[PDB]
Amino acid sequence: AVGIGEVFLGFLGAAGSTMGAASNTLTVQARQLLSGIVHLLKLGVWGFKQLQARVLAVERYLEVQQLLGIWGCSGKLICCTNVPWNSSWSNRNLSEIWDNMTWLQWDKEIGNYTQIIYGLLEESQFQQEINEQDLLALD
Amino acid sequence: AVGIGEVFLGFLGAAGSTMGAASNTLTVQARQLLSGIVHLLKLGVWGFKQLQARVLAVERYLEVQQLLGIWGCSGKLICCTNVPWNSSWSNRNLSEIWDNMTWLQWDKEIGNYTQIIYGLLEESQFQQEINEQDLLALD
Amino acid sequence: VQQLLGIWGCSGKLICCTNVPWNSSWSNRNLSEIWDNMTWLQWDKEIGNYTQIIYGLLEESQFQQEINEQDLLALD
Amino acid sequence: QVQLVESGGGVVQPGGSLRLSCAASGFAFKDFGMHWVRQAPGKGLEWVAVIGGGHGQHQSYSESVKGRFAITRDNEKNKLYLHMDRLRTEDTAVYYCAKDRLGRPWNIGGRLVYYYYGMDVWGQGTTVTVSS
Amino acid sequence: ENLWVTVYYGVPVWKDAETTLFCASDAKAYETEKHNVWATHACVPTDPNPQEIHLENVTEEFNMWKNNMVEQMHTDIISLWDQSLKPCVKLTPLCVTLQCTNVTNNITDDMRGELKNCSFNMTTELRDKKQKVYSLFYRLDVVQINKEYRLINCNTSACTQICPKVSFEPIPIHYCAPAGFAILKCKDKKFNGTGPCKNVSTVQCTHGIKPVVSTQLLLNGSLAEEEVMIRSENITNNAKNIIVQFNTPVQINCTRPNNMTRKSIRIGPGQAFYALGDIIGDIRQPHCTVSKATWNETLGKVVKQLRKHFGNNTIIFFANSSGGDLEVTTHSFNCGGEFFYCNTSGLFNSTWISNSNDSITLPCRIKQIINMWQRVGQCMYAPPIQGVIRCVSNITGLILTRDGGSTNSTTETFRPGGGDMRDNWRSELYKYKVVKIEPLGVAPTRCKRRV
Amino acid sequence: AIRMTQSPSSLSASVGDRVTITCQASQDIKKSLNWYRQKPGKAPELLIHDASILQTGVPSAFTASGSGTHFSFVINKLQPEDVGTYFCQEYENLQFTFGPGTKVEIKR
Ligand SMILES: *[C@@H]1O[C@H](CO)[C@@H](O[C@@H]2O[C@H](CO)[C@@H](O[C@@H]3O[C@H](CO[C@H]4O[C@H](CO)[C@@H](O)[C@H](O)[C@@H]4O)[C@@H](O)[C@H](O[C@H]4O[C@H](CO)[C@@H](O)[C@H](O)[C@@H]4O[C@H]4O[C@H](CO)[C@@H](O)[C@H](O)[C@@H]4O)[C@@H]3O)[C@H](O)[C@H]2NC(C)=O)[C@H](O)[C@H]1NC(C)=O
Ligand SMILES: *[C@@H]1O[C@H](CO)[C@@H](O[C@@H]2O[C@H](CO)[C@@H](O[C@@H]3O[C@H](CO[C@H]4O[C@H](CO)[C@@H](O)[C@H](O)[C@@H]4O)[C@@H](O)[C@H](O[C@H]4O[C@H](CO)[C@@H](O)[C@H](O)[C@@H]4O)[C@@H]3O)[C@H](O)[C@H]2NC(C)=O)[C@H](O)[C@H]1NC(C)=O
Ligand SMILES: *[C@@H]1O[C@H](CO)[C@@H](O[C@@H]2O[C@H](CO)[C@@H](O[C@@H]3O[C@H](CO[C@H]4O[C@H](CO)[C@@H](O)[C@H](O)[C@@H]4O)[C@@H](O)[C@H](O[C@H]4O[C@H](CO)[C@@H](O)[C@H](O)[C@@H]4O)[C@@H]3O)[C@H](O)[C@H]2NC(C)=O)[C@H](O)[C@H]1NC(C)=O
Ligand SMILES: *[C@@H]1O[C@H](CO)[C@@H](O[C@@H]2O[C@H](CO)[C@@H](O[C@@H]3O[C@H](CO[C@H]4O[C@H](CO)[C@@H](O)[C@H](O)[C@@H]4O)[C@@H](O)[C@H](O[C@H]4O[C@H](CO)[C@@H](O)[C@H](O)[C@@H]4O)[C@@H]3O)[C@H](O)[C@H]2NC(C)=O)[C@H](O)[C@H]1NC(C)=O
Ligand SMILES: *[C@@H]1O[C@H](CO)[C@@H](O[C@@H]2O[C@H](CO)[C@@H](O[C@@H]3O[C@H](CO)[C@@H](O)[C@H](O)[C@@H]3O)[C@H](O)[C@H]2NC(C)=O)[C@H](O)[C@H]1NC(C)=O
Ligand SMILES: *[C@@H]1O[C@H](CO)[C@@H](O[C@@H]2O[C@H](CO)[C@@H](O[C@@H]3O[C@H](CO)[C@@H](O)[C@H](O)[C@@H]3O)[C@H](O)[C@H]2NC(C)=O)[C@H](O)[C@H]1NC(C)=O
Ligand SMILES: *[C@@H]1O[C@H](CO)[C@@H](O[C@@H]2O[C@H](CO)[C@@H](O)[C@H](O)[C@H]2NC(C)=O)[C@H](O)[C@H]1NC(C)=O
Ligand SMILES: *[C@@H]1O[C@H](CO)[C@@H](O[C@@H]2O[C@H](CO)[C@@H](O)[C@H](O)[C@H]2NC(C)=O)[C@H](O)[C@H]1NC(C)=O
Ligand SMILES: *[C@@H]1O[C@H](CO)[C@@H](O[C@@H]2O[C@H](CO)[C@@H](O)[C@H](O)[C@H]2NC(C)=O)[C@H](O)[C@H]1NC(C)=O
Ligand SMILES: *[C@@H]1O[C@H](CO)[C@@H](O[C@@H]2O[C@H](CO)[C@@H](O)[C@H](O)[C@H]2NC(C)=O)[C@H](O)[C@H]1NC(C)=O
Ligand SMILES: *[C@@H]1O[C@H](CO)[C@@H](O[C@@H]2O[C@H](CO)[C@@H](O)[C@H](O)[C@H]2NC(C)=O)[C@H](O)[C@H]1NC(C)=O
Ligand SMILES: *[C@@H]1O[C@H](CO)[C@@H](O[C@@H]2O[C@H](CO)[C@@H](O)[C@H](O)[C@H]2NC(C)=O)[C@H](O)[C@H]1NC(C)=O
Ligand SMILES: *[C@@H]1O[C@H](CO)[C@@H](O[C@@H]2O[C@H](CO)[C@@H](O)[C@H](O)[C@H]2NC(C)=O)[C@H](O)[C@H]1NC(C)=O
Ligand SMILES: *[C@@H]1O[C@H](CO)[C@@H](O[C@@H]2O[C@H](CO)[C@@H](O)[C@H](O)[C@H]2NC(C)=O)[C@H](O)[C@H]1NC(C)=O
Ligand SMILES: *[C@@H]1O[C@H](CO)[C@@H](O[C@@H]2O[C@H](CO)[C@@H](O)[C@H](O)[C@H]2NC(C)=O)[C@H](O)[C@H]1NC(C)=O
Ligand SMILES: *[C@@H]1O[C@H](CO)[C@@H](O[C@@H]2O[C@H](CO)[C@@H](O)[C@H](O)[C@H]2NC(C)=O)[C@H](O)[C@H]1NC(C)=O
Ligand SMILES: *[C@@H]1O[C@H](CO)[C@@H](O)[C@H](O)[C@H]1NC(C)=O
Repeated sequence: AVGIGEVFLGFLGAAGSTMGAASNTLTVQARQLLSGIVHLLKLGVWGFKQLQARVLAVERYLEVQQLLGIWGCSGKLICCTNVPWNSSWSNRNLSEIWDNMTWLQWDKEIGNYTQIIYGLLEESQFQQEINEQDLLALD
Repeated sequence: AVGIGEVFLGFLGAAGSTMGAASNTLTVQARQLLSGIVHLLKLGVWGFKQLQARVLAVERYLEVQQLLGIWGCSGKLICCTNVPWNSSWSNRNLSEIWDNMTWLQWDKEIGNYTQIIYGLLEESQFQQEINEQDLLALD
Repeated sequence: VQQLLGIWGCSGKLICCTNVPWNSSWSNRNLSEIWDNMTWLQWDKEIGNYTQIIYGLLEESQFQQEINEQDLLALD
Repeated sequence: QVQLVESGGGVVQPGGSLRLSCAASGFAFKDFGMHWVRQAPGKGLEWVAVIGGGHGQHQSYSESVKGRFAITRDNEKNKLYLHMDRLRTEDTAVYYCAKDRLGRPWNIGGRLVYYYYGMDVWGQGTTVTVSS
Repeated sequence: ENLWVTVYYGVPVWKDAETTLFCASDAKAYETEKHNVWATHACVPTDPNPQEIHLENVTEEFNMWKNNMVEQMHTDIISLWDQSLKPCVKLTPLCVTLQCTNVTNNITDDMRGELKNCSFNMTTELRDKKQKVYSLFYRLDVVQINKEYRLINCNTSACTQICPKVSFEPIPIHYCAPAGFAILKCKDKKFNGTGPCKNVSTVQCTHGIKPVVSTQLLLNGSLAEEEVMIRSENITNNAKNIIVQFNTPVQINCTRPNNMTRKSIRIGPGQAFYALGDIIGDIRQPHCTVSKATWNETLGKVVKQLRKHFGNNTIIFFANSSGGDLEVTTHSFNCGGEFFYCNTSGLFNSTWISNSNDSITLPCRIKQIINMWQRVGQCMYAPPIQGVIRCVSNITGLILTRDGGSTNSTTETFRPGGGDMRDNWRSELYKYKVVKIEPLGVAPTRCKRRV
Repeated sequence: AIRMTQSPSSLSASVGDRVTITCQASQDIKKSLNWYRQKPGKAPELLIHDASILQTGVPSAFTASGSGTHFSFVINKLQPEDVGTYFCQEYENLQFTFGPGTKVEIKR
């Protein structure tokens, strides 16, 4: 017997799900980052505060997109890279991570090496661009 | 004898043109969506209203770009997909659509199925990403 | 700026190659001079007059690339 | 049938101005370009000016009349107007308005282009005369 | 065959929408340096060469009676006037008892009792000193308390004196659409304000619109190109106002011949009240004049256009206003800074049955305490203008109201109307609409994405 | 820019004989030709467009053949209701230059 939920999980519905299963609902979080959960302000303290918040949200979203593009992952929800994984960051095997862990737990585990990984992604993408230019200039 | 217009059509100049011919002037509309048709506000009701409008325009433009990226069509004016066309949406043959119809007429015709098509594009792009990851993990 | 880059087919890239050939009228300096004896400020001063021409050519080339892609791959 | 009637032709001194009006019926006026053609008395036909279909955003004038003639349409009125200004002794002639086989504005490569394929239907004639 | 969805970004598609337009003005206003409200608080430089693109093949539905442009323009003008009045002097101390006598120094019989010489005690730049001063007040701006009078506004609110450095003269204003929106313009000559338009264009900005404030007569506006135009949300409903647009203007010459002197009274530190000091010469009624023949011809054309809706044999009556306050019952306007209210009974006094410089003269009155926008509690004081005032304007249209008629259908009578300035804006914005662009399209092709 | 010449200036032919009019162009147009007929004291008519296709509403009593620079108009049996000024027009450019015209008459 199979019981079925009424509707897809929704915003943050996979926060407690395994990392592998949560990959099926990344779009909802991505949309919320920009538009919120699916009229005119008036001049004043309240309206000014709301406008500031909206501008801040736009800036945050654009910062994330800029980072993705800098890594060569623009326009993608799941992007593969050429950066090898360092067991120092985590030695758990793939099954543990993708079938017995949540993204919150993973963030807690590898929060210390996040900036290192980001820098490595930057360097790899830049080298990829340079090598692309040289290899294809030879053409 | 061939008479020639002074300049390219311009903003919305192809609104009455055939869908095939209108493809040559998509860039002008895309630019207008962000910058308007090709100094400082003062604090007040008027300036606050204008700033709100500008922020709203930025949000609308980013929503459109987010949708395009979610479909796997980022950075493209014309993007091909893997979603087959359903004759239920429209049974007109290609010649009719691309040589005897305008985009306004087409929108009126298929306005009911737009959300269905959007969802199908989302699903196809996500499946493409997943299959890409698996196929290329086999490498 | 990002819209311009995407319109040129160079979205998500810091260095983007194109199909637009270089016109010696814009500058006749050889590659070594430009890339080993010039700065970007000097280069901008030199070729500031032809920038819009180059931008338009990039636009046209990208649009033609999209059209030819669609036709070639519709033949598939 | 496709019928063109021309009017507005009279007598005007040299250096004056005159307006000729052609009323069109039996066909879609907006869908075709129109020509103004002049038959000098006892001479051959000579094309004067042409205006494109639709909004009439294209106008071409003969060098003989360039700089002093102006063509205009009124699709609601189905009227074709020629604004003869700074007339001369040789302008006296019979002026015809004719429907072109084509001339509808077309979008080709993001540009407005008009293809003119001659004259299929002519009016009946309207004579202008300059004297002093 | 096999067809696949294809996505196009930047297609020419639009929907009816509402947004916040911005305003532009020519550099000429910036060269005046008279601090026009529009050019000072709201507007930006106008494009030297505005772009207008004619849309071939396009037919678009317009409705001038559901256009948010009118509402935005009304809100904008009201807000700008209030903003310009914020830093001006508040005439709170002017609400005092006035000892008023007549002004019988060489007046005409028609101007008897219209002006009053009122003496009163007023504050000075020193809080502990009072000055006895006198001024001339129009009969309409004062009311008897019980020779004792008070300003009309004293029991409602305090009036704000218009800063003489601020100019409210109408300069052309262009309304322009922001990113993602377009302004569509109907160029049909006989467009009645509602329905399809087959000659459409898209414009960055509207034409220069002068925000003229007037009642019963549209002044300095746009003219019809072919014939007189009658426009109404529902012509058969007598409760809906009729906007009449002329094809030829009618000249109107309005004048205040009295030579007036402006006197400054210091009512506080840096606070000056500008009163009417004295009248040099005789006192005569301010008046407007229009040619009788031109007005008769215009009324004949209007009647001809009305008979298309009310019958070829119906008798048409032009009668004066029914009732209300001064603003609605009179042709109200601003001439050289002074606020005129003119009696239009001589203009609509005609009968038509479907079968030379007499210079119709309309008597006018002048007011200094002004209630604008049909509001209450925000009265405005207009300082007097020194000298003799003459202005020449063009009547380009009318606002009319039809009586019930009792359903007899034998006769129809039309009276001048107005009050709501939104009709004045509609008289100019009837040909414009705002649309929102939808740049995403999906269509079938033989193109298939790579795997 | 393009000069258009019709030969001969006039023709006198019997009733029921071939009538040929030659049309010469300074520059090649190669498809842009129209053959017009203006009967004496009447408005012109359009007979053939593109130098080879008869206009609808006219019997197949006229033929046209040519290309490049040279064109030719051929008449069937010269019926009495055939006399008229035959004009040779070009529409290759925006000048729509007309020909001088050819006068055709019957034997008398
Ligand atoms: C429909 O449209 C018509 C035409 O567009 C319009 O008529 C115009 O009205 C305006 C305003 O009423 C007129 O402008 C005024 O004209 C007077 C007369 O001066 C004439 O001669 C001078 C000589 O150089 C010319 O420069 C001038 O253009 C006129 O031809 C001027 O005196 C006015 O300027 C004074 O007042 C301005 C506003 O207050 C000041 O900014 C300016 O500096 C001047 O100051 C004077 O007055 C001050 C008090 O107000 C005082 O303190 C100063 O010391 C000084 O004395 C102003 O330019 C214009 O001429 C009219 N045009 C025509 C053709 O008639 C209608 O009014 C309009 N209808 C409606 C309903 O809006
Ligand atoms: C306003 O509305 C009118 C009416 O719909 C539009 O008029 C159409 O305009 C388009 C061009 O914008 C016309 O199409 C063009 O046809 C050319 C030749 O057509 C003839 O030959 C074909 C051969 O199959 C016949 O089927 C047809 O009936 C004609 O006899 C094409 O050459 C044009 O370009 C095509 O070919 C070139 C290569 O030569 C390709 O590069 C192009 O991509 C394209 O495939 C073009 O297709 C159309 O015929 C007109 N219709 C009518 C009824 O007149 C206006 O365009 C529209 N807009 C404006 C501004 O007026
Ligand atoms: C509105 O109401 C106010 C106040 O009621 C009027 O103001 C008054 O105007 C009258 C007439 O101009 C003034 O009376 C006249 O004043 C002249 C100025 O003289 C001043 O100085 C002398 C000497 O110190 C004082 O005695 C005098 O009071 C003034 O302060 C005098 O010269 C006049 O008298 C002489 O001239 C007249 C005319 O030639 C002769 O007939 C006399 O016999 C005498 O030779 C006269 O006294 C009065 O002072 C003003 N009052 C105030 C408070 O200013 C406004 O005129 C009125 N406006 C209207 C439109 O009705
Ligand atoms: C533009 O303006 C005109 C004028 O105002 C409008 O025309 C009016 O339309 C309304 C609504 O259709 C009419 O009122 C209806 O009339 C129907 C016909 O009855 C006639 O005869 C009776 C005799 O007693 C009169 O009472 C009546 O007024 C008509 O003259 C009635 O059958 C209707 O009654 C039903 O509807 C009403 C309203 O819901 C209910 O209360 C009733 O119980 C009943 O169910 C109704 O009275 C009106 O007569 C029209 N006036 C004229 C002068 O023609 C246009 O509609 C308007 N156009 C737009 C687009 O708004
Ligand atoms: C400006 O203020 C002054 C002073 O307040 C006013 O003058 C004053 O007026 C009152 C009323 O008229 C005078 O009182 C009355 O005096 C008469 C005698 O004249 C007496 O019979 C009454 O019973 C009453 O007491 C008062 O004396 C007088 N003061 C002065 C002149 O110094 C003046 O009226 C005010 N001006 C205006 C325009 O209101
Ligand atoms: C509206 O129009 C009516 C009709 O034109 C005006 O009434 C008319 O006014 C004229 C001029 O005052 C009257 O003529 C006068 O008649 C008297 C008496 O015979 C005579 O002494 C005068 O010399 C002059 O000729 C006319 O009789 C009168 N008619 C009626 C029926 O009243 C009316 O004044 C107009 N209203 C306005 C506000 O203009
Ligand atoms: C994985 O990360 C560790 C750091 O935690 C890298 O080890 C470092 O290597 C650099 C370069 O030789 C040394 O300077 C550091 O002292 C090393 N630190 C430690 C803690 O070992 C290691 O090289 C990384 N793995 C790979 C394959 O690059
Ligand atoms: C084209 O769209 C129609 C819907 O309009 C699809 O038909 C539906 O198919 C589902 C799945 O079997 C059924 O539950 C619905 O009842 C069907 N509705 C109708 C109206 O037929 C159809 O399958 C689509 N075509 C393709 C190829 O997927
Ligand atoms: C390089 O640019 C020059 C312009 O500076 C191009 O030369 C122009 O070519 C067009 C098209 O034939 C002519 O209309 C202009 O008159 C030419 N101008 C000059 C100054 O020569 C040249 O064609 C370009 N090179 C290439 C390969 O396209
Ligand atoms: C639509 O209206 C415009 C504006 O009147 C027409 O174009 C104008 O034509 C008249 C006469 O030639 C002149 O005002 C100008 O030449 C044109 N003005 C502009 C701005 O182009 C146009 O012809 C009309 N289209 C129709 C009736 O189909
Ligand atoms: C002062 O002005 C008032 C207001 O006009 C006058 O009051 C009117 O006077 C006339 C003439 O006697 C009467 O017919 C009216 O009945 C009065 N009342 C109204 C409301 O008009 C007053 O007469 C004037 N006094 C002086 C001395 O000029
Ligand atoms: C009132 O209308 C008249 C007539 O339309 C205006 O006078 C004309 O103004 C135009 C402005 O471009 C001139 O070209 C004409 O030469 C003037 N005379 C005529 C007879 O047309 C006058 O300017 C208008 N006044 C206002 C205040 O709008
Ligand atoms: C303005 O014109 C439109 C049509 O162009 C009028 O609308 C029509 O009104 C008649 C009645 O007079 C109806 O029978 C039609 O069905 C209406 N059609 C449309 C498309 O609206 C409109 O009434 C006119 N408004 C006026 C004259 O004020
Ligand atoms: C209005 O009144 C003022 C003041 O009486 C007049 O100004 C005078 O003008 C004359 C010339 O006309 C000068 O000689 C005087 O010196 C002026 N006196 C002043 C300024 O105090 C003005 O002319 C009058 N205006 C009218 C239209 O009558
Ligand atoms: C309104 O005032 C203007 C002047 O500002 C008057 O125009 C004058 O009219 C007379 C008589 O026709 C002419 O002699 C003048 O040459 C005109 N002057 C101009 C045009 O500057 C006009 O007549 C007045 N209208 C009225 C009083 O109804
Ligand atoms: C406007 O002018 C008209 C006529 O010039 C005035 O009409 C008079 O109004 C009074 C007051 O109701 C009536 O008793 C008379 O019958 C009218 N006389 C005439 C000549 O018709 C009217 O009063 C004026 N308007 C106002 C409010 O002053
Ligand atoms: C209209 O005219 C009548 C008759 O002259 C008059 O009684 C009435 O007061 C007038 N109304 C207005 C508003 O002037």
